[PDB]
Amino acid sequence: FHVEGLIAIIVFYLLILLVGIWAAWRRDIGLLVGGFTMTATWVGGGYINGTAEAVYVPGYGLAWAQAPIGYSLSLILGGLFFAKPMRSKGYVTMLDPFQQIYGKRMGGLLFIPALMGEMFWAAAIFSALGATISVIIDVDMHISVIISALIATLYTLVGGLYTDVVQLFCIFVGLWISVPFALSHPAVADIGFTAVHAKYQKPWLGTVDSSEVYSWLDSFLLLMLGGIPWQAYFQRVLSSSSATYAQVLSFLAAFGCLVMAIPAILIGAIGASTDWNQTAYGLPDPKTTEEADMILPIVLQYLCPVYISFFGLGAVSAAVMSSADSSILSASSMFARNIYQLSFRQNASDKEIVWVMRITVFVFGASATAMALLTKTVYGLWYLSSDLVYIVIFPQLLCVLFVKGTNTYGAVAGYVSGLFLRITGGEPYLYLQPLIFYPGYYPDDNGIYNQKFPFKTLAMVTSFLTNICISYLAKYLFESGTLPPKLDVFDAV
Ligand SMILES: *[C@@H]1O[C@H](CO)[C@@H](O[C@@H]2O[C@H](CO)[C@@H](O[C@@H]3O[C@H](CO)[C@@H](O)[C@H](O)[C@@H]3O)[C@H](O)[C@H]2NC(C)=O)[C@H](O)[C@H]1NC(C)=O
Repeated sequence: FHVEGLIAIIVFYLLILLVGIWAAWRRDIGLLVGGFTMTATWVGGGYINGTAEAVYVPGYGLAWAQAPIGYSLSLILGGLFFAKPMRSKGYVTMLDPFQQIYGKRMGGLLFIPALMGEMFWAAAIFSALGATISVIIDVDMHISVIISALIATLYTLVGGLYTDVVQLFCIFVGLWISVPFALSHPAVADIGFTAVHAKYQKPWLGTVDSSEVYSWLDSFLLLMLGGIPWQAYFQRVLSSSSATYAQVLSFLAAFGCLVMAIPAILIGAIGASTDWNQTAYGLPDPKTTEEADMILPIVLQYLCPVYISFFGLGAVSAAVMSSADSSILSASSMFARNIYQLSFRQNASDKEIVWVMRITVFVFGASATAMALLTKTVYGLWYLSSDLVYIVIFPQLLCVLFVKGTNTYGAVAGYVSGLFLRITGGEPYLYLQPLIFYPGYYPDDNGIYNQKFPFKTLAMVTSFLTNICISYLAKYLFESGTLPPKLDVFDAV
């Protein structure tokens, strides 16, 4: 349990770093590597445990595996539409549009939500690696996450003195070497049978009532429109010189997302359909014990033979550990650099980068660990990340680039309106009891009060409308008399 897991993880991390430096030492092909790396930005750590939750958990099923189909569609929406109206106007990074119209100050107030979103994502990755380690070396839930994240952040500490391709290859080989074998286990029954007929559990094929179809469309639109905005995607496409190449790149990344989601769904489906009274895990099921998180590492380690298991499971753990470094470094660096330049001015010569990035990266890792420690879901963290991004960033991104005449008053008005309409409406994974109680709430765990009336999409739309309304109203009273131009907090005249 302990020794085999530790040696497997160490060996595979050594081998992945070795291949990385083999690359870093030293056409007809350029569609391959770019598409694979840009889909490697999303896939990895996230999907496998997230969609494992989505499929395995009773009641939700496939029809509630929103993100594994949500993001791919998100990629197409980002490319097929926003590929054009940023090339022609010309922009270097997504930092630029906000700091071009909204002065310079407004940008940091806008990009704090991006920090919190990628903080959610980093917490999800840390939770996934904690579960994988807690299965491979079978220690604990508190111990695995803290050990994992401390090592990850202290390695990213001196990580400053391509590898994203080998991540996907390891992920693909690891899943596609276990599932053909686990599906053969006598403990498992026909994956088709429990899909439609519900022999040993509710059908792992998701079921949605006509009543909460509004909530289903809320979640779908949230994920689909909250994937586009984020920084890594814009940074990648903007660094691509030719436009059509970006469209084919979006096609290929969405296809990579969808193909890598195929082995991940079947893993959770087997985990659900399996008769657990035969395996050596004990009759207490992953739901009847508060450990539904670990369903994928559990099905790999226990429902596969000893020799096959460590290849795939160590590959998964090593890949997600590697992704942790990139996510942590990028998330801390962008905030520190942008907002520190923002505040009044600060010498970047020989203090800012090292000192500020150090402080921010350490505290960011600590906070990601702290919130990944209490939430026993990863699908929930995803939802929360894309949820906040959808609430705040996307409306103003869409009005800045697709709409004309947007101004700085609209930025603050949309910010306040969106944030209020979201936080006041309640959040069910944490204990955010709502204050409004939109028609359609159902009694639950007193932490979960879902309103079938979509308020997330309503908040997004009304924040965009608030931006437009206050912007053009202030533009209309631009004048003397009508709050004369003497009164001017953020410049528009
Ligand atoms: C899986 O579940 C089954 C049943 O849900 C468990 O198997 C049963 O275990 C008992 C205890 O050894 C076996 O003895 C039986 O006990 C009852 C108690 O009332 C008695 O009336 C019977 O005459 C008999 O002595 C029982 O035969 C056995 N049933 C079967 C079908 O094997 C089992 O412990 C669970 N876990 C596994 C199989 O890992």
